[PDB]
Amino acid sequence: QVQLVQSGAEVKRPGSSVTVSCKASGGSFSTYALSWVRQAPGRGLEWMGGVIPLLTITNYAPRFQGRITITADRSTSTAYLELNSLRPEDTAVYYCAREGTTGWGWLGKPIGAFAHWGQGTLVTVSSASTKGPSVFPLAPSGTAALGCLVKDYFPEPVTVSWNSGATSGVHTFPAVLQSSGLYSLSSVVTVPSSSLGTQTYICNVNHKPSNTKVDKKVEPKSC
Amino acid sequence: EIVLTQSPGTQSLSPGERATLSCRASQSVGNNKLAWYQQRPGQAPRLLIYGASSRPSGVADRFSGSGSGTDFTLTISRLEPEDFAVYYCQQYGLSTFGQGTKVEVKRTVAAPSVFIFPPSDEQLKSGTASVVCLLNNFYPREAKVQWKVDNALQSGNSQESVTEQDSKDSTYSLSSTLTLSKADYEKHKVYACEVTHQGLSSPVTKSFNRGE
Repeated sequence: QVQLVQSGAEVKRPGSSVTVSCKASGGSFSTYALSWVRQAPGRGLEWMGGVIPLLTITNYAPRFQGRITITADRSTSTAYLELNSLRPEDTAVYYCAREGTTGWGWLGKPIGAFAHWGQGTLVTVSSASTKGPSVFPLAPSGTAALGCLVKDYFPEPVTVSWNSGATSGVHTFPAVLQSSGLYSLSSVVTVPSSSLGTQTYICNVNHKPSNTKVDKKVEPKSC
Repeated sequence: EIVLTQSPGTQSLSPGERATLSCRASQSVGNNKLAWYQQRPGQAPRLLIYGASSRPSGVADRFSGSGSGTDFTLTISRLEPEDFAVYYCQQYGLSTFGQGTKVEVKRTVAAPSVFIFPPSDEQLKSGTASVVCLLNNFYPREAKVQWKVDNALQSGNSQESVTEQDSKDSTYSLSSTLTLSKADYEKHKVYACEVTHQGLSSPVTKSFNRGE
């Protein structure tokens, strides 16, 4: 089957330029339309533009006209998307998609709809600098809840686990973009109240982009 | 320009129900070039229908599509647990997308378990303070969280986030975080969060005393 593999995540500053690639492994590459669709966090899908690798024909969405360039590359079977003059609202996940085909294998007729998609590339556009997070414990006050607060980090994502992956009652909340330009999330868990003074709870925070690893023990706070 | 509007915004159904999603076009869609896509959180979209009514191989047959001109309908004959996601319709005869329709699991009303967390001392030695109000496992999604500092109403000083609908009990969880400087605290002493929800006959309020 046709498989699309995109480049890794990128972090850019306003005004700069970013280029995302899509390696099209399989089918034929030259005959079928490769389109780019982006998605801002918590928003819908937006079509940006497309290219047939041969020719090479390219259509752009009016909202991106002039600011955007989409390229083929038949030699490597790889599509390219370059967006310049970036701004904070360009922060989104960018997907590359190839249209589907019917009627014999890679010798088939195009349908128009995007039947094949990439895994997507997260592109953050900020004025902030890569920073490791500070992990402060949300100590517990039947069933009692406690957790860890992952505050002030850049950029996304951050991964939190409990007792090194050991899962029930775990709630890791989506990060929010603070006014400080950094991200902050909270991770809670519900555990029996009669286990809190005996049991060890350790939340494992991992921020790959800043190469940071913190394992914070949440124990009963006492006054 | 062709504009595509989807309906409803949120559809709440139980596993096994017939689902009908709508897509209205501002103007006539040439050669019925209308497509339906499905997307779950943290995943790429997935084609369900193309050419208004044609279904690709691999897509289950509970998914059907119909309509013409300006009115198109996606029909899921009998909802399965994995069908509960966000659905987008797309024109491709300039290509455009709909603003999306979420299909969530409709379950029994459940009141939120409200908790409140005091600023840790570790965060204090750096000189800022974050109070967190937790609403654990509740349904429906619409919930009001109101902060009170010495019985004084707050605004513009808190940010909240909601989890995706749980795969097991189908409930939501909310976390509202009110954060301020060590100047507005200790300049205040008792912290409290009041929660208003359908599962509550009356607004439930949780509180703690600073340093106590």
